[PDB]
Amino acid sequence: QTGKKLMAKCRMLIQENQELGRQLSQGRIAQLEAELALQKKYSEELKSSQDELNDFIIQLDEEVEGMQSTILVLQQQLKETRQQLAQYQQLEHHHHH
Amino acid sequence: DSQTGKKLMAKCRMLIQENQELGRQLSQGRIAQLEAELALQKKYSEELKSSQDELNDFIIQLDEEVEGMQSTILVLQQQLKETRQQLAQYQQ
Repeated sequence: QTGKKLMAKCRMLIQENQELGRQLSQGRIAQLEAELALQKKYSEELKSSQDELNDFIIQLDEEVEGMQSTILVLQQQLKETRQQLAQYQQLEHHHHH
Repeated sequence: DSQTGKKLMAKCRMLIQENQELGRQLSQGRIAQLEAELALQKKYSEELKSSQDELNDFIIQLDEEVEGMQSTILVLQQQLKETRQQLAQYQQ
């Protein structure tokens, strides 16, 4: 009798849809939870490697400044040594008629 | 000689490259993840719809059959009433 068989067919499809929809749902929750853990792990590694780079950038900044001062000090030392050398040469040349 | 600018410069370059390569690879992974999850979501959306349409098909058939059974009960109850009435007249 078709009332009975249609009732059975309906129940069987409802059970399939309901079991399916629970799987889609549990699958989405598991995926979200896995992405969350992985994104948190990444943010820890990001924060740490930025700190390490930022410390080396500070040192590099200090060193670029030191090098610039060294060039400045050397230039002035060279200027003063060159003018003394020149004066001695001018005195010698003059002293040789 | 221990901590020159050249050494620091190389160290900062090396660190920047590792950080950028990491951020890139992980960016690709996030995009691939979203692409796959979008694809699955659209696939299930379709399978869902066709399962729902199948169910609704039989639900409508079942609905008609419940209606037809209710009709049959009504007709049978009426026929039984009329037959018992005629019969009753012969029972005296």
